[PDB]
Amino acid sequence: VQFGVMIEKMTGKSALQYGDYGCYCGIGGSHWPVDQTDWCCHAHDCCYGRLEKLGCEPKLEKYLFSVSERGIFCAGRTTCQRLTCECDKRAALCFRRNLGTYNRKYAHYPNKLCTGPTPPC
Ligand SMILES: [Ca+2]
Ligand SMILES: [Cl-]
Ligand SMILES: [Cl-]
Ligand SMILES: [Cl-]
Ligand SMILES: [Cl-]
Ligand SMILES: [Cl-]
Ligand SMILES: [Cl-]
Ligand code: NA
Repeated sequence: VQFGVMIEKMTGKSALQYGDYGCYCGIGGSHWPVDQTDWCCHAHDCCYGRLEKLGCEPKLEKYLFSVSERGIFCAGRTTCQRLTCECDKRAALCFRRNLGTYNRKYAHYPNKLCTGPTPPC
C-alpha cells in the first residue's frame, strides 16, 4: 500500500519497521513520544486529524506519487487524496531525517511502556 511504499523508498527499511514503533507509529497513540521518529508519527496523526476535520478520510484515501532526485511528487484525482499524500510525505521525510536516531528497540514497542502526558497537536 501507498504510505508503506513511501516509507520504504525514503528510509531503506521495511514498512513494518515503522508500522508499530514507539508510542505513536501505528493506530492511535498516547503519552509522550519516545524519540524523534516517534514525534514524526505524533505529527502524522495530527495531520490526519486535520484532514478528517476537512471532510477527508485519510485512513482510506488512495493517492499517486513518484520519487525522483528532486523529491516526492504527490498527485491524485481529488484534493483529499493529494492532502493525504502531503501528510504522508512530511512523515516519510521526517523518518528519513531522523534515521540517525532510529532505534530497533522501539519497533513493536509494548504500549504499557508509554508514560507521561500526551502532547497536544
Ligand atoms: Ca498513531
Ligand atoms: Cl525526542
Ligand atoms: Cl504534519
Ligand atoms: Cl516512482
Ligand atoms: Cl520532497
Ligand atoms: Cl538500532
Ligand atoms: Cl534498522
Ligand atoms: Na476540491
